[PDB]
Parts: sequence; C-alpha cells; structure tokens
Amino acid sequence: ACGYSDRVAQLTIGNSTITTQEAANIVIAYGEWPEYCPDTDATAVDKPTRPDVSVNRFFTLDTKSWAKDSKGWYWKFPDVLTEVGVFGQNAQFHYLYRSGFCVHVQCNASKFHQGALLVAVLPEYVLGTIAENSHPPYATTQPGQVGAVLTHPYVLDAGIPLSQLTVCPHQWINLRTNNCATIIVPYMNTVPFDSALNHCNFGLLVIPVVPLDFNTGATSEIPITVTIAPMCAEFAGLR
Amino acid sequence: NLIETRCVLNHHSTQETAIGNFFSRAGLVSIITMPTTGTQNTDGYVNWDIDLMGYAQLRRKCELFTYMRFDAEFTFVVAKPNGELVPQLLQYMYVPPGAPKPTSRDSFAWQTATNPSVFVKMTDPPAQVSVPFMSPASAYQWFYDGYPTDLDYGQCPNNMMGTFSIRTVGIEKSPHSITLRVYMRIKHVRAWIPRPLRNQPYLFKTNPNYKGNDIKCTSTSRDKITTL
Amino acid sequence: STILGQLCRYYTQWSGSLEVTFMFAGSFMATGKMLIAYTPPGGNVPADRITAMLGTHVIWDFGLQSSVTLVVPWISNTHYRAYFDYYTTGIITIWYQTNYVVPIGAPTTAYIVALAAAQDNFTMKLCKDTEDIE
Repeated sequence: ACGYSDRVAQLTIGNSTITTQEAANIVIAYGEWPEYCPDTDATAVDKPTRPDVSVNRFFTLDTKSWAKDSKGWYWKFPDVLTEVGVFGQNAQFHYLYRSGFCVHVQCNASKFHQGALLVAVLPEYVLGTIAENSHPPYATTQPGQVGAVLTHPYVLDAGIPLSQLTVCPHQWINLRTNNCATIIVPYMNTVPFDSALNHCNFGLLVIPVVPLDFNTGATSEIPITVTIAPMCAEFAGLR
Repeated sequence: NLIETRCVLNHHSTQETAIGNFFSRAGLVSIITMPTTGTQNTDGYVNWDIDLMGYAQLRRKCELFTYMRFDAEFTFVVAKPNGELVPQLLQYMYVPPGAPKPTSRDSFAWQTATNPSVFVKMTDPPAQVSVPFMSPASAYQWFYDGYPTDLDYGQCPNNMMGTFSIRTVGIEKSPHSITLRVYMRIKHVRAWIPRPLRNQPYLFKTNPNYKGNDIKCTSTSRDKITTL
Repeated sequence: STILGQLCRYYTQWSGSLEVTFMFAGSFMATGKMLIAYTPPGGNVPADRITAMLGTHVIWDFGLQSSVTLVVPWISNTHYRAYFDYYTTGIITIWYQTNYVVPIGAPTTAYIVALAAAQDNFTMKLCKDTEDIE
C-alpha cells in the first residue's frame, strides 16, 4: 500500500487529522464498497440512525510494540470500538448495528530494520483452545481496544494454516519497501443488522511472517499503529 | 511416485470445479441402529437431529466457506442388520425446528399433523424427501464469532435444520432389528467468503479447538532445503 | 517569549484564532508519531493518550512531515482587576503515539521547536501601557 516515494498527505475527518502517505494501493475487501443497508421491514417502521457526528472519524488505537519474538496480534470488530468514544455509547444504546471500516495499519522503522507483517481480515474469526472440552474465555474472544496476542500463530489459534490466510483480504507490510497497509471492509453477515455487543463480524490480524531483525544498537521495538474509521455506520434502536 | 510420462496437453472442463459439482452426490450422513433389545432400544424409536458436521470428510469441505445456503435431499436405505428385508411398516417423521420431539415410542408427537411424516414398507424402494432452507437468516453459517445471548460460544442456533424421528409402526414392538443408513445430497448450493482449510485434527463437532501440544505441520518434511 | 504575547500586554481585550507550528530537528534517519491534542476551554485535560485521541487531535508522523501546524479555533480575553483574566482558552497536549525510532549511528535525543502566531481574525482593543518593563 504505502511506502517510500509517495507524496505525504494530511487527511482529516471531523476533529481528527492523520499524516499518512497517499498511496492508491488500497485493498477493497471482496471487491465491494461499504454501503448503507438496503431496505428491510424492520427499519421501514423505525429508520436507522446514521450519526455522522463524531462517529465517522479517525480512531487511532494504542500503538503495539513489535519485538524480535512477537507472535502476532488480533482485534475483533466491532468490539474494538465498543468501549470507545461515541461509537461506543452509540453501539450500546442501540439494539441493532451495521457498519463498514477503513482499516489502516502503519509502521515506523529505519532502513536498517527488516521484517514483514501480513495484515488480513477474517470474517467470523472463531477461536479455539489447546484442550478436554472448553470454549475460549470472554477475555480472549473479545479483547477490546488493546487487542490480544496469538499463542499459536502457525494455526491462527483456530486450527487453520497461516500459510493460507491470503485467501482473505490481506496486504503485506515489508519493511524493505512499504511501511503501511490499508483495507476497506464492507458489512458481512447473514442478516442486515446484528447486535454490536454479541457478534463480532470479523477480525483484524497482524502476524509477523518474517521476524523483526536489526543490529544491536537500533531501536529494539518497532511501533505498529492501527487507525480505524467507520464507513456508513447505521444503528437501529427499534422505538 | 513421480512417473513423468503421459502429459495431459488439454485443459479440462471448469464445470468440475464449480461449487455445485464439488458439493453434489449423496453421501452417508448417519447410521441409526434399532435392535430388538440391547442398550438403547427397549424404546422402539430414534431421534436423529439433522447434523452435517457428523463426518469430518464433508465437514472439512464445508468449512472452506463461511456462509452456505442450500436444499437437502434425504434418502432412507433400511434393512435388517444382515441385509435382509422383511414386510415391516416404518414411519419417518420430520420434526421442524421449534417443534417438540417424541419422548416415547408413542408420544403425541407422532400424531401431530404439522410434523410431516412419510410411511413406507422396508420392502418398498428407499424413501426420498427434500428439506428446504430452514434458517431464519439468509444463510447457514459454520462460524459465529459471537454469543447467542462462556460455554455457548460459536454456537449459532439459526443453523438448526430439524430432526428426523424413526420408528416401526404398530402398537406392539417390532420383532426385527433395523439398521438404517441416511444419505443426504446438497442441492442448489451457494457459498460465501472462502477461508483457510482445516489443517489440524478435529476435536469436537461444535468448535475449532485443536490439540495444542501435538500441532501438526501443513506439509511433510525433508533433510536439507536443497535435497529433492 | 513570542512577539504576540508581548504586544497583547499593550492591550486590554483581544480575540481570534491562533496557529501553533511544531518543527522536528532530529536526524533524518529518525521516525515516529507524536499526537497533538487541543482540549477546548472549560474542558478536562486529557488523562491518557486514548482520551486525547477522542478530542480534537493531530497524529504527526515526523518521519513524513518535518513540520505540522495546529489551529486554536478561538480564544478571548477581557482583562480586569479586583487582577483576573476573563480568558477563555484551551490546552495543547503533546503525546507519544509511538516511541522514538532510530537506527544505529543516530542521536537518540532530538528536539522540537514551537512557533506561534495570531491568524487574520485576531484583533485587540483598549490600549494600556505594559508591566513588562520597570
């Protein structure tokens, strides 16, 4: 997506402004643009609230630190912004929710660092455990803003090969060239509106496939910064 | 081996790789056995909830996709345990979702008009019936990253397809033991959002848990990265 | 220290927008992101980076831009005695979004320079000799 030899740009959405290089090397998940839900009898008697206020803006999550031994990270949506800002209180008072997302993963490293991260979106990212029977805890199924760390990245903590994660909307971040990925994700579900608190429509994974390396003396931890922006977010309280 | 002769210089038909052809064919999805008397048959009936994640073979094929929609054709191949057939009248009842299942060989459930039932003789050729797309949602989903309300995680009840209740007709128990094979064929298939192929042995029907001590590699190994 | 603040003392009232510019002086090899946040007048100063992010803010990547400018939308003052200022004014907070990243061979401590000025809508009224001299 974004790398060296790209004109720096300053994008602003609301009271937020991020400086990120303009690289029209964007990934549009499954080939579709986020849109406002088609008509349905439910919200035909109770229109869906479309708070364009402080909801359609740049939420920049806390920066994660990538070291020589990091295993990878993952966040669940919409969970990640459930405990944050007006997207949070807007996603809690309303029974039904629906939205899309512009996801922007970004790195800051020197040219003497090396590594490669795979950024992918996996719809309905259900997790497993080592096992006896025992469905994973609520603290690792819905990690929140902080996100969670993969324990067995090779099988994505779900018994499926990482080697095949690319059949999902992905984008590589090879420190050698580009330092940032961008992915546009549209709403995907078996019904127009779901609960923003019960179901997590998908997961964002950032797994280092080629480990961070550098010579002793250089900053030992590379910062990975995730910025999220809801697109065409709708809420239906039913009243 | 790797015999490098007989080279196929023509492209084959793409029809063979179409979602439909890949999920066609009737496969065995269940084997119910109703002996005269043994462990679970002083009852005289059986309740088989329609389950696809039964055979890992077909399950792996489905978990290649996140959402799927389809109709199902069921064929009932029955006979005695040794293959012999006798003039026994049987009844197969389909108990939709949200409906009450028989709890005895003679519950009221067996008389409920709304539970479609098919009567056939074990001599007659196998009974065949088609079940539509039951979900209240637009598609069945083999993965739900939420909770339907923990121990009820990943569980989506909107995939519930129904139950089949088998039993011999008649007020007295049947003298014969019955071994019934249930075949299912997926019609009009539609799939969405392809995902990685299961590479770890399955541990349970209802979840992706995998043995975490013995994590198998997707591919076999070799000595050097140059020896081939 | 600014020419603006020195001239403000020569007046009793003033109001308008202001613009603050931040310049990064460190090695060309350094990169990282700082978060600049303006907390509106009568607002609680941000407690952590995450809350500051929810308010008016600017993610500044000095690996991309060596300079960035922030705009204070509106300030006002009505200087009185009893000495108290009817000053309606926000709080600028600079946060570390990411840590300072640098390769081998480059200084591990760099500096930021802050410059500020009034915008066009800035105006003042009612002269009064300053208290800056003696």
